[PDB]
Amino acid sequence: KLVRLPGLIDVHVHLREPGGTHKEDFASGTAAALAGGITMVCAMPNTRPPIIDAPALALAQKLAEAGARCDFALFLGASSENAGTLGTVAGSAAGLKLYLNETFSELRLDSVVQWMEHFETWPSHLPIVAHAEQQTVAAVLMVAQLTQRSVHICHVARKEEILLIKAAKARGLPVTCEVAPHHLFLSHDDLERLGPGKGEVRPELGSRQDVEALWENMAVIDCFASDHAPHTLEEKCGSRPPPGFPGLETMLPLLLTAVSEGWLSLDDLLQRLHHNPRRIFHLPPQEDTYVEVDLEHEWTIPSHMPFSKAHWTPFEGQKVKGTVRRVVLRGEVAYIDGQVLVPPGYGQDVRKWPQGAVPQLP
Amino acid sequence: KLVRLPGLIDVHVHLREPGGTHKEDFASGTAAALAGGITMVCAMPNTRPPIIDAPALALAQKLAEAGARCDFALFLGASSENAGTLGTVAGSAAGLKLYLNETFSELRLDSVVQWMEHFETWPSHLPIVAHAEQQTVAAVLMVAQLTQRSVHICHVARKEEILLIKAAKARGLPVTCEVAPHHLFLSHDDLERLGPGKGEVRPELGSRQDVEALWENMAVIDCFASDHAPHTLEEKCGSRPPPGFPGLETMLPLLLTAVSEGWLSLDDLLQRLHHNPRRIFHLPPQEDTYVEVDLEHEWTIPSHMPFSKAHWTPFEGQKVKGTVRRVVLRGEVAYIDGQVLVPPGYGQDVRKWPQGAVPQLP
Ligand SMILES: NC(=O)N[C@@H](CC(=O)O)C(=O)O
Ligand SMILES: NC(=O)N[C@@H](CC(=O)O)C(=O)O
Ligand SMILES: [Zn+2]
Ligand SMILES: [Zn+2]
Ligand SMILES: [Zn+2]
Ligand SMILES: [Zn+2]
Ligand SMILES: [Zn+2]
Ligand SMILES: [Zn+2]
Repeated sequence: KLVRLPGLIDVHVHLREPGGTHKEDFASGTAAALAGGITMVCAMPNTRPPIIDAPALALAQKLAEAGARCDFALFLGASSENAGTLGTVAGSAAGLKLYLNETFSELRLDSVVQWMEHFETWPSHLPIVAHAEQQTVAAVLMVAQLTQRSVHICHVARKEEILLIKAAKARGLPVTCEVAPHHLFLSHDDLERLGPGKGEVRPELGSRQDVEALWENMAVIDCFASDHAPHTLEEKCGSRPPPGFPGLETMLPLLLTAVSEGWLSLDDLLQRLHHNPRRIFHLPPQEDTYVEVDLEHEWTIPSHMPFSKAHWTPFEGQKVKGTVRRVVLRGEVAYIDGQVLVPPGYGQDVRKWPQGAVPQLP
Repeated sequence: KLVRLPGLIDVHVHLREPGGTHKEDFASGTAAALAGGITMVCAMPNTRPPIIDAPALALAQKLAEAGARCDFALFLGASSENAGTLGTVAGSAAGLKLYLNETFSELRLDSVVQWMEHFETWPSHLPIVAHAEQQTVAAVLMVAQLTQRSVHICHVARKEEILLIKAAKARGLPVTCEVAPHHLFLSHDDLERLGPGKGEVRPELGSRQDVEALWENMAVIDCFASDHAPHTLEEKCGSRPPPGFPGLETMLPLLLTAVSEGWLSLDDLLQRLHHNPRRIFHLPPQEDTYVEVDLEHEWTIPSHMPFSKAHWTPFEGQKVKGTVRRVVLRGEVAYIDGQVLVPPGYGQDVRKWPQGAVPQLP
């Protein structure tokens, strides 16, 4: 007896194309998405070249249209030079991403004044999302209030962060947030097993108190999103390991396991992987699209999942319950029991659909 | 220059069929919906016969399929006799409606124990909505906690109510709510003009402080819903006036006027008339469905709107800015500039669509 779910949406993935295609490309990353029950992804802009101008966005659009197997939207990235220059292409993007801390990116903003300039110039009806850790969450919330608009906080990982966001929501401030599976299912207790290279990620893994605070404050979490951040094992275990975990293929099984344990309901899961991503990012429905899962199947995560070119996973050895059996995307079987059945290029840019534009005042 | 909106959803309407068809029927009420930019309605169960058993639901389903011009879902109503008896038809309904105070209904529950029995027996994954005023909001929230599930509060009208719900949300409790336009745009100050018959409504009109508290706490309001409650003028001005206002044709123009005044954003409006109704009630998308509005057109609400058989309105004389120009429903023009162009029976029961069933654990 399978359970039918709507097409799930991951609003935070790194697909590495252009420029990092040994780690992942659109074809392999969207295969990973479909195998994880994800039919729409929003791809981050920290590629090479980074997606920080109209020519880079145009390149990325064609690469994604040619390689993606599921539907997608592409983020633009804020830089120290492009505030006030993105107005003609802003509506074609998922949103604007701000990198406000040190991580796998060159998109460094050196001054809060640059954050203000982006909040002032980016169209006010379009999404802004931020990599903002610890006190940076409070700082970017202040910039959002000064400019009288909303902000979405990426991968919240700490008790400090979720309680700050909780207090802001209690005051009626327009802030939403997402949490990634590794900050719900891994902690400091796992760093001995992982080692210092594999264990590198931003935000770093939290304490058991951080993990418990996120679960206790589930009502504050608007979205789950993988922050699928693939790097090869050689890179993770070399002299200067880049931060990040692959996660598209393990997100839904981990969360289904939590549903089976009673840690959250199926509705809680569908709000955070379908309805709230749609409404925060104004992402369109996908016609004739659904995911069939087997909630009874018990298995152990192996040393690598089938599709991501990362070819490793920090969840190796975890016992899970629940698996994706079949995905249908816009009327075509896209995935069955380990086989992807739509080719590279089947996926489309949802911001080009009439129903996928963000409504705005004239 | 028209603005394209998604198909809007009203989760609280009274269409009066069966049994009150001089007030409204499915054909006239859904014409009123389309003229108000509403493409999906959830119809309340306080008809004659009331929708409190499988035979009554079957009758109402066929009447709606034959008469509705937009898509719909039908609520079941809780009674003093039907707890534990609705399990086989529960999934086919919009949800379960509880009448917990005196209003235009015979569906009186005399004891909180009957509320508990409904919360215990109604399937836990399906919506429950309540007419619950003043302290009854706190009481039904307590029943929801004792039974460990969510509840949706209909037509919140008072400072007392919205602050109670705000405090519950701050504690992480699963409660959502809706507000009707008359509790945002009318107050005690209007009772002299309306008179004591026309002015009868439940919840009654609030003070200026109540209205101001709802606007100040917009962040707490999940949905707008009309509580379209048509009665004829003869009935409203006779010896025993029934409570309620018609509202489908005036809701969106009033709210568009508020957007033009800066009282809330277009996004705020679309969360509350589209995305949050979808996610609270698990209502499906409508393919090739959208609403075109003219935000510039200034007009004054007349003594009756064109379609509702109520043939009166409490908003007569209000100056509004914004109007519905065109509605397309599932690929067909449904309304243009005052003309409805889909016949009775064009509308469908969204709970019969594969994408319209509420997901549940096996
Ligand atoms: N999270 C990470 O550790 N790495 C991400 C970047 C990000 O989300 O900061 C990546 O692109 O590798
Ligand atoms: N609100 C009203 O004043 N009347 C509604 C019932 C309701 O929503 O209580 C009706 O059905 O007439
Ligand atoms: Zn990040
Ligand atoms: Zn993010
Ligand atoms: Zn990231
Ligand atoms: Zn009511
Ligand atoms: Zn209601
Ligand atoms: Zn009502």
